[PDB]
Amino acid sequence: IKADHVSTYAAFVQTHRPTGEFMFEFDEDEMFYVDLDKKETVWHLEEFGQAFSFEAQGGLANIAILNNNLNTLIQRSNHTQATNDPPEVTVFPKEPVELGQPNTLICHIDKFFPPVLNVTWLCNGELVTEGVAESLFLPRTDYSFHKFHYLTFVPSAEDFYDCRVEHWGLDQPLLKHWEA
Amino acid sequence: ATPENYLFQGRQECYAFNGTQRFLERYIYNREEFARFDSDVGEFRAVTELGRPAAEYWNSQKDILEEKRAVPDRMCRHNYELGGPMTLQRRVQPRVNVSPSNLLVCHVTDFYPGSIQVRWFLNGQEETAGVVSTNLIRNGDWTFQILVMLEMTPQTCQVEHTSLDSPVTVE
Amino acid sequence: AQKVTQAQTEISVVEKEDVTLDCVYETRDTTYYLFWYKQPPSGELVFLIRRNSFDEQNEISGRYSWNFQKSTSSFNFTITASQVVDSAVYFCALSGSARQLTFGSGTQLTVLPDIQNPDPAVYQLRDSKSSDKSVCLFTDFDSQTNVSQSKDSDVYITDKCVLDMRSMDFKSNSAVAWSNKSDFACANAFNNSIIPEDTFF
Amino acid sequence: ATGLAWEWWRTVYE
Amino acid sequence: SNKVTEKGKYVELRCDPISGHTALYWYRQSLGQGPEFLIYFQGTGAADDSGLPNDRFFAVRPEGSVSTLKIQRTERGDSAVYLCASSHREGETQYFGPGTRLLVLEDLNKVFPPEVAVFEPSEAEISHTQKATLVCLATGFFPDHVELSWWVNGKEVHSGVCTDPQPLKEQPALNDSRYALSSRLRVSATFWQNPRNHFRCQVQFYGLSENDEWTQDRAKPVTQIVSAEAWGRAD
Ligand SMILES: *[C@@H]1O[C@H](CO)[C@@H](O[C@@H]2O[C@H](CO)[C@@H](O[C@@H]3O[C@H](CO)[C@@H](O)[C@H](O[C@H]4O[C@H](CO)[C@@H](O)[C@H](O)[C@@H]4O)[C@@H]3O)[C@H](O)[C@H]2NC(C)=O)[C@H](O)[C@H]1NC(C)=O
Ligand SMILES: *[C@@H]1O[C@H](CO)[C@@H](O)[C@H](O)[C@H]1NC(C)=O
Ligand SMILES: *[C@@H]1O[C@H](CO)[C@@H](O)[C@H](O)[C@H]1NC(C)=O
Repeated sequence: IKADHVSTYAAFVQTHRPTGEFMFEFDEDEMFYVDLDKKETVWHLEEFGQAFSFEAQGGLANIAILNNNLNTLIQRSNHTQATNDPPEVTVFPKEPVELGQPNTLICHIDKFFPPVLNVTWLCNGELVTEGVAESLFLPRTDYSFHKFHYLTFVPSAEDFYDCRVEHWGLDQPLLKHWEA
Repeated sequence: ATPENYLFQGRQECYAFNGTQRFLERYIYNREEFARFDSDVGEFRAVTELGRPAAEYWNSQKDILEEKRAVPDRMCRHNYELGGPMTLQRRVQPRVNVSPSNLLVCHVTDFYPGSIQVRWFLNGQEETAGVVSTNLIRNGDWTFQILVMLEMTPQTCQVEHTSLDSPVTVE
Repeated sequence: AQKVTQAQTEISVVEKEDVTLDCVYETRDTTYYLFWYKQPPSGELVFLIRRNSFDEQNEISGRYSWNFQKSTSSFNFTITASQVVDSAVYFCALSGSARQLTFGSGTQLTVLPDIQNPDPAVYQLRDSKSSDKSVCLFTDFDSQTNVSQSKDSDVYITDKCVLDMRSMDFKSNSAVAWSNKSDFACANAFNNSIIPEDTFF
Repeated sequence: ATGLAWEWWRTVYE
Repeated sequence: SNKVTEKGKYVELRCDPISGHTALYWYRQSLGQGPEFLIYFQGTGAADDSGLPNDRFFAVRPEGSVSTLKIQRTERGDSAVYLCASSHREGETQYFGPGTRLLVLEDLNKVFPPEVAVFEPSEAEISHTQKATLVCLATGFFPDHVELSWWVNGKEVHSGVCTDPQPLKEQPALNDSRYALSSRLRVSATFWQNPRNHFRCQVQFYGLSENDEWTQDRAKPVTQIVSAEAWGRAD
């Protein structure tokens, strides 16, 4: 399709822990989403919320429609569960690495389905609970999902980082090692 | 033994081009798209046997069709114009750095307009041998990344961008 | 925002006349749906019409009419020939972006009867053996007559109502008065009365 | 106004 | 139905939609004003635009076949007529059910069943107009929840029946006064004077139930049917 820009509303309902997400992406970049537990709009960047204001009830309404469609589709599809797709993980820094200069490490998980996964950051073998940020399960054209994980860190030659991704399609938990 | 899990998703796509909005509404069950509305067609369509009864009922209701036919202007066009200054005109100045890591790397970071072109220059002479560039890396932060390699022989990296009125060089 | 306004509080007409109940819908939606509901006395909300936003060609098509004027943002319900059964409260509803209904206020229609031959009288019904009340009936009076409430706390008087005995096309307005005092006589229980009143004994 | 619009998905025929 | 509840008790309201309807709506109507939206169900979930009044109001619809509106800590202001409409899909025409009228009372002691007495028509009316009017008086009942029906020879008749719209108070100043209703049945003079014709004024009262408490000595104002009858008298 000839398109200078693409604006897409993406939403999924499922059985496991991510029961529902309702987002809106512009050129494969999420602009806002509704937090269904909080019933409020969440803007990806603060500059978005100052200019626009999205009605949260629209997202809750769409998720309620998709939930009815899921139950209807489960019986019509005779309880068919899709085959699990192993994810592809790549870890890269946001900025060129400079020792002592704060940087953000990005763990990109791509081409996985279903969008149910356990992801943790490991710095020198220990779990990092602070400075971690996770993106939503962003959609893909092949109807798979991809997710971003972020970790703010200060580079050091001694420190080594690992991105632990657990998925049903993975035979074993996958760890992507990154160091300076 | 993957646990029991059933998924249902959907896409409401607005395609903008030459001042024209084309609306697509997909109905997907476990990666299997079974129904679709196309503003060019003007009605629903069954992608597989799974969604035939659904598309036939939607096409039988005139108001369901009329609501979807008004989407290109009510939603696709309106959201395209309202978000224009924050989406179309979103400009970020790229930061360029060159490092030796013999190959030379020109790492360009923090630029939102994805379209960007990078050229190596040796003593004022652009080289095209041994030059391999990574594909555009989306950081998921509305910021992009790209690295260009260069097979050099030891004895400047210029970048052109929409946000940049004058190309930036790093020596 | 999405609001429906029916400013007509009460409409009073005699039978076989014409009436037109009005709404003014006020919504921001691009696609909306308007409804009319009928709530008879002690009755459910009965469905009457659903005109979508895109269907603009108006029709009469029976005694019930609707004129959807997108210009005035109006939707007027017109009854050609009024019957006493059409007496009910009619509601204007609006749907669209909100799938639920945005009901308007109330328009109460009261189709009065036309007693061609009025024969007003105040009869006395037999006192029940199991009751101590002497009851009086003011019946067959014309629609123009207006009943009066009780000025004594011990006497009780009811408002008027119309009896439609199907077999013979006779419709009669009626009012009931009772009391437990010996002072109470069916004569002079009422206050505002017509002059040719067949007060009997 | 200053708010982006949304369109209801439809329910699959039961 | 009709529900009576003491202030504070928990109540739940039931609504059975039509069969294939995937869309359920709860509405509340107060004082004959415009019905107010409450909650919108689409199958097993609630796509409501949240017209629900408080945290005390909650609703469920487990299988889409029937919804239950739950009101904890009933307050007098919660008393209204709760309507229920069902739509086949999301957007179709909504068809309202009869609804259940909720009433929250300060105390259930003010509840009384009606007294029903039937009065035989006047001989003067029969000789003057050749018609006979039967007067029925449902007196001394609270709340104003009654269903006055006429039964000619064991069959309910809605012809020639003038049931009052709203009752009247025996103490018009008191807010908890006992209501009183009157309805009329006019039949042919030959119909009333047929001694084998039987007329009955039936009043169905909707009051307390077996679950509700009763401490006083008089009879429990349970949901009763008080009626009075009369046989035809010949000339
Ligand atoms: C992310 O991590 C969590 C926790 O590590 C993980 O959750 C676990 O998933 C497994 C399956 O993937 C669960 O195992 C089953 O869970 C159900 C429901 O709790 C139980 O009923 C099951 O009982 C089985 O096992 C018994 C022992 O063999 C049998 O006797 C019995 O008959 C059943 O077969 C079984 O425990 C596990 O319970 C959860 N645990 C928690 C805390 O949720 C999740 O799967 C991970 N996600 C990914 C994508 O890796
Ligand atoms: C489900 O099973 C029924 C009965 O065997 C069959 O007719 C139908 O095609 C099946 N549907 C799918 C999606 O497998
Ligand atoms: C854009 O649309 C106009 C009007 O139809 C047409 O004349 C023009 O050629 C179009 N341009 C492109 C690039 O499609």
